[PDB]
Amino acid sequence: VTYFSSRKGKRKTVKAVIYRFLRLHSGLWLRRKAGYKKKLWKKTAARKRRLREFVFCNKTQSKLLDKMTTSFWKRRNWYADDPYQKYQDRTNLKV
Amino acid sequence: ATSVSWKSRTKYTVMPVKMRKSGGRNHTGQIQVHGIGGGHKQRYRMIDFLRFRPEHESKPGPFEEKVIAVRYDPCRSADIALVAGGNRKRWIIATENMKAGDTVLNSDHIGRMAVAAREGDAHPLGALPVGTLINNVESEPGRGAQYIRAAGTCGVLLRKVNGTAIIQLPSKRQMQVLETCIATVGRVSNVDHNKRVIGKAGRNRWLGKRPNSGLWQRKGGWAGRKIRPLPPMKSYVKLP
Amino acid sequence: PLHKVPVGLWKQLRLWEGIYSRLPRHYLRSLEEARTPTPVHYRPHGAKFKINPKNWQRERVEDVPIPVHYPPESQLGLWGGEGWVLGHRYVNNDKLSKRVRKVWKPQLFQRELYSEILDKRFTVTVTMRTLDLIDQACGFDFYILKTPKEDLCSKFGMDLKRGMLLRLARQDPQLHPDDPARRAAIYDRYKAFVIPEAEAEWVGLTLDEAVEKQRLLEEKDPIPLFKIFVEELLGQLQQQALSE
Amino acid sequence: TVIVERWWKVPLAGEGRKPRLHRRHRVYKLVEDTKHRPKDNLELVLTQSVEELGVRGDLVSVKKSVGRNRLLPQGLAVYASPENKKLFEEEKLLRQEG
Amino acid sequence: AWRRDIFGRIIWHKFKQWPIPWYLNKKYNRKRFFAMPYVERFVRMRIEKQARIKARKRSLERKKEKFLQEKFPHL
RNA sequence: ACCAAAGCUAGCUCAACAACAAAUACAAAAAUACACCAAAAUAAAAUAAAACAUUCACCUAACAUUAAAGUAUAGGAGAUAGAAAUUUUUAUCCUGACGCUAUAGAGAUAGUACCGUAAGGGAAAGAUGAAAGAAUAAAAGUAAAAAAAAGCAAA
RNA sequence: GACGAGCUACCCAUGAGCAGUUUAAAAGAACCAACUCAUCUAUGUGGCAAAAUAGUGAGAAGACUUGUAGGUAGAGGUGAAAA
RNA sequence: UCGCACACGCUUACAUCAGUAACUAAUAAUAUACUGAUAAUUAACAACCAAUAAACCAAAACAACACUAAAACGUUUAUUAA
RNA sequence: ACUAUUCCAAAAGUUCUUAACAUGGACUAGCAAUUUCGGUUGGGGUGACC
Ligand SMILES: [Mg+2]
Ligand SMILES: [Mg+2]
Ligand SMILES: [Mg+2]
Ligand SMILES: [Mg+2]
Ligand SMILES: [Mg+2]
Ligand SMILES: [Mg+2]
Ligand SMILES: [Mg+2]
Ligand SMILES: [Mg+2]
Ligand SMILES: [Mg+2]
Ligand SMILES: [Mg+2]
Ligand SMILES: [Mg+2]
Ligand SMILES: [Mg+2]
Ligand SMILES: [Mg+2]
Ligand SMILES: [Mg+2]
Ligand SMILES: [Mg+2]
Ligand SMILES: [Mg+2]
Ligand SMILES: [Mg+2]
Ligand SMILES: [Mg+2]
Ligand SMILES: [Mg+2]
Ligand SMILES: [Mg+2]
Ligand SMILES: [Mg+2]
Ligand SMILES: [Mg+2]
Ligand SMILES: [Mg+2]
Ligand SMILES: [Mg+2]
Ligand SMILES: [Mg+2]
Ligand SMILES: [Mg+2]
Ligand SMILES: [Mg+2]
Ligand SMILES: [Mg+2]
Ligand SMILES: [Mg+2]
Ligand SMILES: [Mg+2]
Repeated sequence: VTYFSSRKGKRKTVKAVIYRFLRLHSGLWLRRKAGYKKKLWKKTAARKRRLREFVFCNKTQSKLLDKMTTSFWKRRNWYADDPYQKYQDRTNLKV
Repeated sequence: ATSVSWKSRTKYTVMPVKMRKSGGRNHTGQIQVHGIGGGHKQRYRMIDFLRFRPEHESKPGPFEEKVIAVRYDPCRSADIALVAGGNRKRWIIATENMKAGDTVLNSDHIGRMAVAAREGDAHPLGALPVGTLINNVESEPGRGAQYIRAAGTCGVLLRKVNGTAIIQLPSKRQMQVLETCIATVGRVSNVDHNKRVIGKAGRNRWLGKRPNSGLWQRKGGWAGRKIRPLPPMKSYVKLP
Repeated sequence: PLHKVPVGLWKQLRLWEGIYSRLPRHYLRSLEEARTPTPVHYRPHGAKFKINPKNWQRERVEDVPIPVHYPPESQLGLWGGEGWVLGHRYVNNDKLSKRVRKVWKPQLFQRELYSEILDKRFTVTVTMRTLDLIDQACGFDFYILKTPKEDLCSKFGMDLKRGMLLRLARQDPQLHPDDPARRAAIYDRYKAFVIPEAEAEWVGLTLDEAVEKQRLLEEKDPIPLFKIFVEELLGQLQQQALSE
Repeated sequence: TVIVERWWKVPLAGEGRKPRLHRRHRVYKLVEDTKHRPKDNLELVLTQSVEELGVRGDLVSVKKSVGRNRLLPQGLAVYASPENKKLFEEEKLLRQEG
Repeated sequence: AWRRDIFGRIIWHKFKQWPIPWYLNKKYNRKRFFAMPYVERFVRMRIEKQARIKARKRSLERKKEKFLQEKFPHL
């Protein structure tokens, strides 16, 4: 992470985080499961199903991924047809 | 930084000219060739290697010259002879038995019956007999003598083809030369130069040779006894 | 502290003061504006807009010229506007391999060129490209008059241009002294290129040559004070004789 | 002539500001070479009769080797120039005339 | 004459009297009046150095005016 | 009681605005004899990548300022690097100081002493008064005033 | 990127020394001074000295010592190799 | 018992008169080396101080003559030289 | 990179050649560059293991 850039003096973003993850507006980060394209003929139907699925990251991670991302990716987004738009709000959460 | 060479002289003098030796260094003052220097101080004595050299530009004909003296030279391994005729004196390389009070003939003329030559004789290659013994052989006609100058060496005339002679150099490589090239007939002086013993290391520093390095090196692939098929004939005749 | 004006403009405000101010305007105007040199080594792509292969969006695409080097010998010949390309390369062309410093030198030839206007045969070092352009322009003299300053790159080319342009504007009788017919012919087909006289002699110069020529045109050894005093006294005497 | 390309994309300055160059913009791949290209034909017009090639007043296609070092220097041929082609429209229309 | 000498200064060159023309005089030939490219950098530095000694002389004369005026309640 | 101690100035920061004359490149400081002149080839690495090979901003240029944006993109797709299209900016005047006081602030009382063959390195210091055309006794260290069984030196 | 071969390594110029004694002899011969080296021991060790002094030693017309002045410069020079 | 000169190199440290409480001498006395004032080495020695043509193969070594390792060094004639 | 080598283009000419320079791309060597030399361990090495 670059905390102050050379030319603009701003705070840079790590792009390798932007390619594998997704930030919902609740703050949950959403990631693929490692090795899902890898050696399928070995694995059971069960394991294949477990691998195709998307999953959520623990607090320690979401926190870390947040530090590597600027304000622009924490933004509220309305896309036409957005699949995940139905998932971006949190409901019935009594902490 | 800089240097100036010692070899500037425009005119031919038989009086020995003072020479400045440079051990091993090029004009930028760096060692180029190792192991040279500190010799005994020597004067240089100019040699005329073009033996047929008409003295007065007007009259073309052949020379008759006389041997005044035979001296040692520090610069070369062979012995030098002082030869005069007309108003001219020259240092030429002496042939083996040449003595003071001698007569020498120089001609560029080629007759069909050839000639029988003494040692102090200089003739065009094509005018000599097929078996004869030569030295101070010239490469291209008018260029002067180059090959076979060293102490007690000789070339030999082999065959003649199309007005072009073939000679055998001391290394036994064969040389192709135009007939009009002048050569001297005989052996170079002081044939015993090869058998001289250098007694101590001292003689080496007298001849101006430095000791070798103390660095030890494995012999490389280059070392061993290689037996090569003899290098092919050198041809100084150019095609039309 | 600071500088009242930035340094890139120091080099410019050099011209606005002193003897440079007395140089002819046309010279200055020609020096300032630099038409961008015709691409030689790098290869341009015409369109201002491109379509990104991966991105699928129109992309504003610009052209950056490759820096080339002109050795001092090149300034003496005609190289067609080219020179040494200094750079680095990747061995094998895999970006993952070793990067290595490299210089591409242009190939030089010794050739002779014929001038109609200068009526001479020159021995010039030329490149292939030089002969190509000499070809496409249909004359050596055409090649020199039809080309801008940035494309020749040589002091020799521009002094060639200056020489023969001067010869055109003077209408010199020395060109083909005995044949008015060949004068007519030779001068006629270049008559497209005629420039006036005061312009022709300043066209090939370098700032040092300009400064020097200007210096020489401006040399006047100071008038004796005796002269000016005599003039003033005569003026006074004539005004006094006229008032009476 | 060597035609050359850069390995690394250069950023843009479009407002007329000059492009800002870095050291990584100095690696070059060699795209093309001019001297390894096949040669073209030189279109010329003959002022006289050349042995093999042509009769007086004819259009010839040579190669730059023969063309540049023989015809044009000796005054045998002139360039394809349109102004020089009108000359042989003239000579050709006055040829079949008389 | 006015000359630009080796060090890039501008100098007043007093002439001398020689028995022979300037292109034939050895010593006069190896005297260089002109500057080289690298001198351009040094040329800048003293322009800059001078500019400081001037700039901070001003700032002394300023202070002097103030002290005196607070030390001597004039008028 | 000695040794000492105290001054407030020399000047600095940062920022706005904009004595000739002669002598000199002979071995510089030597009036005077035959020549020659003059010249140019990418910045590299230290370091980041917890190693290190591709790669590593800033280091040349100007372009400024508010944004587009740390976005498009570029990257052993790692570390990191990073635009543009398109947008914003009212005049001068109006100079100063929550800047330093002699181990500070300039290296500067100086590029001097001195140290280097040489490129180069490079100090230390001043204090009475209107008038010298008037003559506080507070650091350590000591002195006034050697030391008397025993022991972290005191409680 | 500069600056260094006034020390030392090796060269290039131009100079200068070498008495006596022995031997037909200037013979990389003897003996032994000047001159050159540095063997061995003891002193010295913030020394008299950032390598000395006292004795004792090797060589001493030669691959000898030595003066003035040039030259080669660090990715290099020079080297009777001791990195 | 490393004495007098010159070369190189140092720069007034030298000379006369005066003063030395304290500075230099590794102490004193007094002073070639500290301080002040004043002077001083004088050219025949030494430095600076022509070119171009042409003849001239012939070692220094007490030099007869030689040795091998082949040896530094100029006269004279001609043309001009304030 | 350089110094050499051998080859193909280029360049000049022939109807296949290369005098000396001399550029592009290869090759084969010399001289030569840049960078590293894993870890556990009854100290490290050797042995063994990961
Ligand atoms: Mg020899
Ligand atoms: Mg040997
Ligand atoms: Mg050996
Ligand atoms: Mg913009
Ligand atoms: Mg690292
Ligand atoms: Mg670290
Ligand atoms: Mg490391
Ligand atoms: Mg860098
Ligand atoms: Mg201070
Ligand atoms: Mg000094
Ligand atoms: Mg006290
Ligand atoms: Mg007690
Ligand atoms: Mg030297
Ligand atoms: Mg020396
Ligand atoms: Mg003796
Ligand atoms: Mg002996
Ligand atoms: Mg004893
Ligand atoms: Mg002995
Ligand atoms: Mg003995
Ligand atoms: Mg030795
Ligand atoms: Mg060894
Ligand atoms: Mg060892
Ligand atoms: Mg003296
Ligand atoms: Mg004393
Ligand atoms: Mg690297
Ligand atoms: Mg290990
Ligand atoms: Mg270990
Ligand atoms: Mg163990
Ligand atoms: Mg243990
Ligand atoms: Mg093991």
